[PDB]
Amino acid sequence: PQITLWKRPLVTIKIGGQLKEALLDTGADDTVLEEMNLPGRWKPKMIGGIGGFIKVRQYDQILIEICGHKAIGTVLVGPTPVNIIGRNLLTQIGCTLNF
Amino acid sequence: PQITLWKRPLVTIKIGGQLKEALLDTGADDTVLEEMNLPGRWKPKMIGGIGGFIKVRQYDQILIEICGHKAIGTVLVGPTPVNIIGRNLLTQIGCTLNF
Ligand SMILES: CC(C)CN(C[C@@H](O)[C@H](Cc1ccccc1)NC(=O)O[C@H]1CO[C@H]2OCC[C@H]21)S(=O)(=O)c1ccc([C@H](O)CO)cc1
Repeated sequence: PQITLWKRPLVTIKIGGQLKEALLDTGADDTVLEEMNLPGRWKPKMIGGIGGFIKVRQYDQILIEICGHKAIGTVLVGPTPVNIIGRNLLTQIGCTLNF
Repeated sequence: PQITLWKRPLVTIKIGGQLKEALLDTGADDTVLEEMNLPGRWKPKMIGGIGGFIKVRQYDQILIEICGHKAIGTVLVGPTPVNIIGRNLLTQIGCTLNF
């Protein structure tokens, strides 16, 4: 589809057997998701933006479906205020910016 | 242009007569630029990101050219980690997400 940017580009995702709403975010290298108790091993990470840094847990090779488009990659889990789909997954669903 | 997302969507912008590099950021409501001198009046404002809230200077109705496309809108100036072009200007240059 084509998503205009009058409003936040929120879409439904499926991850860890749960459906959630997330931003398609060209300004994020990586994908950051709200706190959720995913199984498996993880690595600590700190990530920074406006306001400073938050601590997250890095999970690798996580399956995630974005608007019916399947992807698999790294997801960072932590106290983010919003679910953020970053470029590591946006490339996998064929997403581009156009103007 | 059509911009793929294997790399950061960085573009050259012109504001206050000066060229800078900025990130096209669909996850940003607003445009936030690093500390700089800009002519005109401004108002103190607050903006929140992944890590909390920061104080910024709000410049309204500012001329800014983004990758060869003119926009006139609000620009926030403050301690952002990266110059980001948000939806308030992305809409003005006709930017959409497509997949
Ligand atoms: C360069 C950007 C600042 C990076 N960021 C993505 C932005 O899109 C961000 C996404 C967002 C965060 C919190 C609330 C709402 C949106 N937007 C945002 O700050 O926008 C400002 C401005 O306009 C206002 O609207 C929204 C909130 C206001 S990030 O999140 O800090 C981030 C940092 C490091 C990673 C590493 O890649 C991980 O490894 C991934 C993602």
